[PDB]
Formats: sequence, structure tokens, C-alpha cells
Amino acid sequence: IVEPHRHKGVFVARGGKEDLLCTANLVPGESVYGEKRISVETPGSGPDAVATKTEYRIWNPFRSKLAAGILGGLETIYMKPGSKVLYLGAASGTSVSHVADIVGPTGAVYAVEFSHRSGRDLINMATRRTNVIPIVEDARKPMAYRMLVPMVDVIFADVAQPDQARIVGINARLFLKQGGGLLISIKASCIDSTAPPEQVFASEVQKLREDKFFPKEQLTLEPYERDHAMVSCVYLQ
Amino acid sequence: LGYVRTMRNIAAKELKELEERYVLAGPKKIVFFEGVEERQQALEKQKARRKQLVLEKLARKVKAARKKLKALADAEYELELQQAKMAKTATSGGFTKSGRRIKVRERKR
Amino acid sequence: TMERFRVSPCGRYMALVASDKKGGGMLNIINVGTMQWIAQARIDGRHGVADFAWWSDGNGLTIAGRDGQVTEWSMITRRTVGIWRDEGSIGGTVMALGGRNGPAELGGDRWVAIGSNSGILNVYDRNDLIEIRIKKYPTPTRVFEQLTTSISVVAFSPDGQLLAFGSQHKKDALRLVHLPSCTVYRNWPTEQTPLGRVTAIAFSSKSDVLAVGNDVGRVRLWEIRG
Amino acid sequence: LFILTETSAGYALFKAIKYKEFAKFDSAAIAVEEASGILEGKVTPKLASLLNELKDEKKVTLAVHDTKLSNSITKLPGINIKPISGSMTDDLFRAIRQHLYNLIPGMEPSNFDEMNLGLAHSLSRHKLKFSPE
Amino acid sequence: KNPKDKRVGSTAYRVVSNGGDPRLAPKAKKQSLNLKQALLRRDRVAKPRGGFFV
Amino acid sequence: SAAWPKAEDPALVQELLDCVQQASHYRQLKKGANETTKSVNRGTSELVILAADTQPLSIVLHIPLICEEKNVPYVYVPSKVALGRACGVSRAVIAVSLTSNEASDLNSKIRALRDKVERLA
Amino acid sequence: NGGWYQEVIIPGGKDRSVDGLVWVTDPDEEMADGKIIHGKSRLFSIGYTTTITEWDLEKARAKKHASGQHGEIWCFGVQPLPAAQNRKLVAGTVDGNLVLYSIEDGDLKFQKTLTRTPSKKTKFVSIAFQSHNIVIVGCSNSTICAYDVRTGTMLRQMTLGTDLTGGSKNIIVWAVKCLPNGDIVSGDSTGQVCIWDGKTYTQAQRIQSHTQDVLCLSVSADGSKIISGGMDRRTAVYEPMAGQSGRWSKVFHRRYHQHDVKAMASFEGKGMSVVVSGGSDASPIVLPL
RNA sequence: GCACCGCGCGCAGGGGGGCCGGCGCGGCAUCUGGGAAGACUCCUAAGGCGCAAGGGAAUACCCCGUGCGCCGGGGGUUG
Repeated sequence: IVEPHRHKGVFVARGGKEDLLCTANLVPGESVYGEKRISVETPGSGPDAVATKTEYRIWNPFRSKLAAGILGGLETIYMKPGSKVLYLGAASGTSVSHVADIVGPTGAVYAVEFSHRSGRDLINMATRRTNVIPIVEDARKPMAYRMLVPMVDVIFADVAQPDQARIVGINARLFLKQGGGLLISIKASCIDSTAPPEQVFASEVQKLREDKFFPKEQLTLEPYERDHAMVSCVYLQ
Repeated sequence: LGYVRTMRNIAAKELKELEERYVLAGPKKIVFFEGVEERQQALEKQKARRKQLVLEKLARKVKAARKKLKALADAEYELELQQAKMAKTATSGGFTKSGRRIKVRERKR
Repeated sequence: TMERFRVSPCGRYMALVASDKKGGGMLNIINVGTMQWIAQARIDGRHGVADFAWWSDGNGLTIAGRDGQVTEWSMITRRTVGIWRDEGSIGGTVMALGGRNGPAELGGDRWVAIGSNSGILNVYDRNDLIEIRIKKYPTPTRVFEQLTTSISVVAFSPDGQLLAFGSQHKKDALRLVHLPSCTVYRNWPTEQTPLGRVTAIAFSSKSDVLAVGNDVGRVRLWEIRG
Repeated sequence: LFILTETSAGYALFKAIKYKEFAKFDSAAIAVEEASGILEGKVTPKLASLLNELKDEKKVTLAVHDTKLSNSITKLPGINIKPISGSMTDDLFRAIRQHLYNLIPGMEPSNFDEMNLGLAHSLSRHKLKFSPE
Repeated sequence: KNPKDKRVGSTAYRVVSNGGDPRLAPKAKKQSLNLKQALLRRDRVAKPRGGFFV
Repeated sequence: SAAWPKAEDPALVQELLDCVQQASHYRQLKKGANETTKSVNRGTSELVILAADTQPLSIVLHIPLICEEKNVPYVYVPSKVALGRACGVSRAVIAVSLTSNEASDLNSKIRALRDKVERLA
Repeated sequence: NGGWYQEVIIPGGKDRSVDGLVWVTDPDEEMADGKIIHGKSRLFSIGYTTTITEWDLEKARAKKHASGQHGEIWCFGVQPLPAAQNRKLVAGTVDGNLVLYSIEDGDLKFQKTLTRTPSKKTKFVSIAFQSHNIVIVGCSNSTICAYDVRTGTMLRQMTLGTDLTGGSKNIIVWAVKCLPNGDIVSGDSTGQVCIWDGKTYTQAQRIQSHTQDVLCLSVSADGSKIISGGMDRRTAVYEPMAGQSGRWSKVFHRRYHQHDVKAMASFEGKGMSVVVSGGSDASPIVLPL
């Protein structure tokens, strides 16, 4: 049985031994990277009993940074269907499809990915879903896609660079709204592989806090990944 | 060795799927506040069997799959040591039945 | 210790490897006639100095350390002429240096032969080290991979035509190599040449006699005739 | 106070708080030439048709936030007014794009984001042929 | 200093703290300052300090 | 160039080749590009050392993709001939992959060595 | 000109120390009319923390702070002039990683990290630049590394032996500095002063000078005198030996202080060549150079 | 609440302190123990190891002299 979660645009599927996360497919009858999908109809078709309308793609937290946050106890995700999310580090169009299905057709996700092979698979994914726009540019240079990106509501950030807070800082000074949202995934073994991860994460939170965000919460992704944090914070409010 | 390698690949795929399903079944979170007043207000707001059976079942399945993979990995390592012990020239690797470790420092010319 | 040393060919100096490994080995250089310290040559390595050899004119010396770094260190300017690397050596064991008509500012010896702990002995023409600039990555004239255990002895002929290199850890592991052709002689040693486990070799002053002494304690002599 | 705004379609100028003038454009393959022309800072027909007045420089000012574009359009002698770089001009070029919903009834009473999407696809595939396959 | 965190058992609620260093200087790490001294006095011992005193 | 996790420090290169030689004597080593690819794809590989002296460098560039997909650490040493006679081969080995087991002093050395490789990255 | 007037004292707080001081002086800019704007000089410091502080001598307080995710900074220096407006600080630290900070247009921010040592137990204790792109760092594990700043690579790892005077086999290179002709002068844990060749990065001389460890060095502006200050409250003065080149020798030593000589710096201009040595007895001693 | 002719006791918990004594995590110039360890070193001996059969048992453990192999000692004149 499929219920919507506390987060709008996110659904869960419940059974006798399982509980899975899923999203509402914007292109029905199509899968992207080999993901299981469930067909459910709205009730009122007992004599037919055919699952016709709603197609739901199962969101995998072992391949998604954001889906590991939602099953971890993320209180808000700052995005609703019809918002504007800038995705920094869109690795081959895995999670950005689920984010596009969250924001719906009146929302638009702006994917940014410097690496060329993931850019190839990202554009070959992004041809179908029209609510994403892909940008193959270095995320450390925001004035190269300042023409292409309008003001957004949420910044998601999963980039494996040591100046991750600096990339977030320049992209938020050029694109995030007043009182915006930031969901950043921090990698301790990318930033400093010798210090304690608590100290690495505290230094990154302090860098955002001096970078004029307001850290609301931080939670670890540790039934799913190893030494990864998710900082959920607001911008100027 | 080829048979043990194929069975180990199958068993490793089963362990990965079962561990993913066990995690999906079942100082972690930190919330920041500006002050002791807001922390205490959020503390006021905080003041205001089926799963056990199926999770014990998946846990027993996970432990049996880990035992199977560890057994096949030990078998593949023992067969690689058998190859080293039966090589056409003097190759290091493995212990003798007396316990002394075989190590030849010659190079393969 | 005073165990490992080399007297210069001119007889004026003598270099002793100082027993201080610590990621780089030094060797103290002593005037022979008065037995007093006159210099010190320090190279960087991992376990120190594998071997070294005086140049043929008698001024400088070439110090081959372990982990592949080989260092030409002059006596006139009393600092390092240059550093190069043996090709792919995971650690050097022995070195020898011989011939004539080499480079004039590197001692005038033509060939350098460096044997590593795997069993491979590289022979470099020392006119290929000059790019005074030394090439940091020269290529060998010939890489000998005939012996399988670590090269324990290496010795050039005093007229620079032969090169005998041998490993101690195998019974009858000694090879004899022509120069400048760098070809291993195939007719000697045979299966029944009583070398033993070769511990030291020595060519004669006119290079007519090769002496080979093994771990049992028996010297045997071979006339060289061409 | 001439400001120079560049969207995916056209330009706007807010000299006298409220908007003063604009320049609109749509749906061509010379839009990617405009895009490369501001990737460097070269001569641009939309730029020149914007900055071409007939009187004189009347006060030497043109607020453009990237210093590269500023000192590349400094060298053009077609109008000889000299621009200014981004003197931490965050407030201007952030507030105009956040409050750009006020601008939309002015120059292009429409939603022009489909050519923004098309230019994004064109530039990204241009760089994917720059890394050819 | 900083108020210590309060754990409900699952989550940890903590006050942010950066009110220590306004514009003055950052406070020296006592663990690093004692390390550079321990490189300076390796095995050596102090001489007896003063004069005639208990 | 394309060899961006390069091991340039000679102390770290000597540590890598000494651990390669110890694993080679333990028969815990997979030599060659094809055998390295098989160990990384099967997932038995603990660490993987490529060589940067490969004359077409693009014949070992597929292994960084599989290591990025399987989360194993890869590192580049300078000389393939040094890697070859570190394994004890008498050929030039361009990629080697050293595996793990239950309990070893070698496994402790592997954990410390991949910590040093993560310090390089 | 020999007056030595103490002008301003800016005190730090409690539990706050100052370990390193670096002035950053721009070259002489020229106006449109031939007048000379001299270089604006900015003062940077470290305080045994992860933070480089920039001091505002106009307001008599600290101006800026910069910090990256790394260990405590133990030594730092400003890159010398060959670029013109783009000068950068290089800072060694406890856990190894040579962090590199950017200073341009009134800014001090953590730009990146050049490299870090393989061994986590390598602590960077002193740093000095040979040229615009070559940084010479001393370490605690008996090494003097010579990194190259642009690509972040490593030219050569100079090494030093054990100390055979006591225990504690690792020698510690407390102070490196660079001669104008290219050589590197380094005082270390044995009280030695080593002269390292500039082109080859090998040692050319070991001068046993002090009994306890040499804590600070100073090099004359024309490259003619070396001053070494140790922990045996000893100051030694070296001039080159006549004849052979690159050979230094101790002219004379004298105990000027009453405790160890932890820091000294030289100056040579407007008819005044001094070297000021401050130690642990709080008395800055000015020697004529 | 107990004693309204009293201190104190049973209990909820708000904050800070002696930062006294343990625990955890981190670095630690050296020192102590272990493993690994250089190939001149040790490699158990003039013999040993492995694989596959065969025979016997304290029947979980092991021992012994058939067929293939891998080394080693000794002896050993350009085969």
C-alpha cells in the first residue's frame, strides 16, 4: 500500500516485511538506471483491477545521498513540487531524476556536473525529463552559467571537492534566494582523512555559519554510507 | 578453483542483496540552536512484534550468508596456495605441515 | 664498524661507510698517508649506502645507495656532482665501475654496473649520464636478468673488457660478461664448473687470472685467455 | 546609473529603483554565439545596440559585476564610456533577479525559459563534442 | 564557556558557540603548545629552580 | 595528466613496493591489468596500484572507473619496471592489485597503506 | 636610525600566544607623475592554532582570521618576489599538510593544500623559500623537504642522520633559511649548522657549532654572514672560508642572552645593518651585522 | 509530606562548580613487549618440502615406507 510521507512529493510503499521509499514518475512507462517501479491506481476500479494511473519509481538510498537523508530523520527537505533546486554534482543523473520528480513539472532542477562522462549520461537522461537543465561546467566557476541559472529556492550539494563549502558559498551568493535552503552532503575522507569525522563536520558547519547560513540540523548517513554527513540549513533566516 | 570462484561470485551477490534488505528493514542526529532559550523551547515541544520476528529472521539470514561467503573465500585462498605449492618452479606462499612458512626469495626467470 | 671501505686507485684516499643508516648513509673519507679525516659524503636513501666506487682518476666517487639513488660526488669541489636513479631498482645491493675513456669530468671510467636485490644487474655507459648536468633517468646499455637471487659480487676487469657478477645464495651463480658488447658468455661456467657458493671474486692486475672464493673457504683460479 | 543585465534572452536597465529600458531576443542559433561572446567578452550586437546613444558619455558609469567583461568592453571605442567592475555588487544583481517577476510584464510578457533550456543543451553538447565521442 | 549539549537519547540538541573570539585573537591550543615544548626538552631534565626554599 | 592520485614521494613509493613484495610472497597479489580488473570486478581487491610509465596510458584508465564504482583505493607509482621487479616478475607490470583476508599483519599493513593513499587523495 | 623606540603594544587575551610573525611588503608602485607609493605592509601571525591572523596596526587590534580543516600551524612565510599583485602564504603544520593561503586586495582566505606527507607523524617546524616557486621545509622526522609550489610537487628529500649525542634518534630541523646564491642553511637538533647545495639539494658542509639545539638562523642580505642562535644561550657568527667556495666556518661565538635564543631577524638599509635577537629573557638584543 | 513545642529525613529536578577519582577518544621526543624484518645474517639438516594414492590408529587431532614434481647438501676442468 502506498502512502505519501511527511515530505511532500515523497511516497512510501508498505508491506508485511518491508518499507520502501519511492517517487512519482514524470515519464510513466520508463525507467532510467534499472530501478524497480510499482504501478498503483486510485480507488474506484474494482471491476477492472488494473493498475493504470500512478507509476512509482523506487528510490534507492544506497545510490542516493538525499534518500539516505530522508530515511535517516531529515525533518524538512526545503523543496515542494513547484520549487527551484540547483543540483551541484549531478553524477550521471541518478538522484536528479528523483529530485525532478519531487519538484514536478512546475518545478525545475538545474543540474551542474563538470565531469564529462557523467555529463554524457546526464544529458542522455535529461533529454526525456524536460524539467531539468544540464550544465557541463566546473562548479567552482559560477559566472560561466550565471546566464543559464535563475534564482533558486534550494541548493543540493554532493560534490567531492575539498573546498565544498567555498563552492556552496559562491553558488549561494550568486543563485540562492533570501531565506533559502541548503542540503549539503559532507565527505570526511574527502576533506580531511586523518582528523576525527566529528571535528571535520564541525569545521564544515562553522565554515557555513561564517559563510552566513544558519545550521538547523546535521545527521549522519551511517546505516547506508561510511563517514558521511548531511547538513540541512537555511540561508539568511 | 574456477568452480569455487563462480560460487563465490554468486554468494557475494546474495550477501550484498541481503545486507541491503536488512539495512532497509532495520550521537546520530544533531540539531543546532542559537541559544539556551530556543533549546529549552524545543525541549518543551519534545515534552509535548511483527518487525521483531521479521528482523530476527533477516538477521539470521544475513549471518548464514556471511558464513557461506567466508567459507568460499577461505576455499579460494586455499586453492591459490595449492597452486603456489604445486607451481613448476619454487614459489612462496603457504605453510608447511611442520608450520614453517614457505618463502623463496628467487625471481621468476 | 670499519668493515666496508674502498681505497682509491691513486692510493691517496680511503672511504669508509659510516654505520648510521637512518634514511640516508654517509661515508667518511680519510687521507691514506696520514690516516686522518679529510671529507664526508652523505647521500639520501632508505637504508643507507649499498656500495660505492672510486673514480679511475682518483678524485670523486660514485655512491649507489639502497632504493636506487646513485650519486656522483666529487673530491675537488667536495660536493655532489649529480644524482640519478637506477632503472626500476627496488633496492641496490652492489656496484662496480670500470673501463677507460669515459667522461673526463666524471672520473674517466666508461661503465657502471649496479646489481639490485632482485637479481637484476644494469650496466650503464657513463657517457650517457651527461645531459655539469647528470640525467635523472638514464637508460641502461644492458639489463642482465640471468641470475635469480640477489647480486652479491660484481667486478670489472682492470682493462675494462670483462665483467664478472655473481650471487652468493645459489650454487654456481656466477656469470661473465664481455664489454662493450654486453653479452653473457655461454660456454662458461658449465654445469660441472666447481664454483661453489661464490662469496668473493678478483681479477688479476694484468687481467690474466680470475680468482673465485666460495663460502666453504676454497680459492680457485682460472686463466682468462682471449 | 546604467546597469548591464544579461539573461538568456535579453537585457534590462534600471537607472531611475525602477526599470528604464530593455532589449529582447528569441529562438535562434546565434544565441549560442551571444553565449560565447559573453564567455569571452567580445563585440556583441545586442550589447552595441544597447550602449549606442547619440549624445555623449553623460556620466561615465556601467555596472557589470564580472571584471573580465568590464575590462574587455572598456577597450571598445564605439561609445568610449568606461564601465565599472563588481565592487561587491551583490545586492543589485541579486535583487534584480529575485524581483525579476516585476520585470516580466515589461519587455517580454511571457515565459521564455524554453530557450534557456535550449541554450543549456546546446552549450553542454558543444562541450561534449569539445570532449569528442 | 559553551553550554554542554543535552541528548534525548537519539538526537543531540546543542547551542552554537562562536561568541568567544570577537576581534581579539584565537585562543592557543594547549595540546600543540605542549608538543613543541616536548620536542625541545626531549630527555633532558631541569636544573634545580631557586635558592634555599622548600 | 590523467594520473591524478600520483605517488610522488619516494618514501611512500618505497612503502608501497615493500608491501607489494610482502603480499607477493604471501600469494595475496594479482599481477597484470587483466587480473587486476578481474579482482576489482569480483570485489576481492583491497588496494590497487597502477603505473604511470605506461606508454599508451589509456590502457589502464578503465580501472579508475571500476574502482570509483566499487570504492577501492587506487594509486599510481612512477615506474612499471620497478613495480614488476617489486612483484618478482622479470617483466614490466603496469597494474597490480593486492587483496585482503581474515587476519594478518599484512592486512594491518594494507589498512595503514590505504589510509596513506587516502591522505594522498 | 639607532633610536629603537617602542611605539604600540597590542596585547592578546589570556591563554593566547604568538609564535610566528611575517610582514608582507608590496613593491614600489609609481604614480602618473613619477611620485613613489611605497609598499603597503601587512602583518600576519599565527597563535599555535589552525588560524592565521592578520593584524590591523591602524586600529591596534586583529583585522582578519583565516582557517582551514587541518592541524595547528607551526611555521609560515610569504612567497618572495620574482606575482606582482598575486602573492601567497605557505604554511606548514603539525599533521603535515602544507596549506596555502591567498592574500590579494585586502583578503586572507584558505586557498588550498599543496601536499601532505605520507607519514602522519611528520611535523613541519620551519619553512623558507629558495626562489619564487621552491619552498624548503624542515620536518621533525630528520628531513628537509624541498617542495615546488606551482604543481605542489617534491623536488628532493634531504635527510639528516641520527643524533649520537643522546637518545631520541630523530633529529629536528628547527630553522632553515636560504642564501642569496641558492644554498640552504639549516640549524637542527644537534646544534649543527648544515650548508646544503642549491642546485643538487645535497649537503655540502656540517658545522658543529652549538651544544644544545640551534633554534634560529639569520642570513645577511648580501649573503656574507650567518648568525645562529641556540638553546645553549649561544650566538655564533660564520663567514666563508677564503679560497674554496661554498665553505663556511664559525668566526666567533658569544652568549649574549640569559636564556635560549628563540627568534632573530636581520635588517640592512639606510646606513643600518642590525640583527635583532629575542629570546626567553624578554630582552631583544641588537647586534651590529 | 513527616515535627505548627525544632534541626533533619523520603522524593521531583533547574542551573553552574571542586574541573577530586575513573572511563572514552587523540596526539606522545623516548622507553618496554610482540609481529614483520636487511638477503653477509635465519633458512632447525645432510637432508627437506609438496601433490596424489596405499596401510595403521588415542577416530576431530596423527604416524609410516608407492607414483609424480620442487629445492637443498656433498662432489664437480672452456658442457
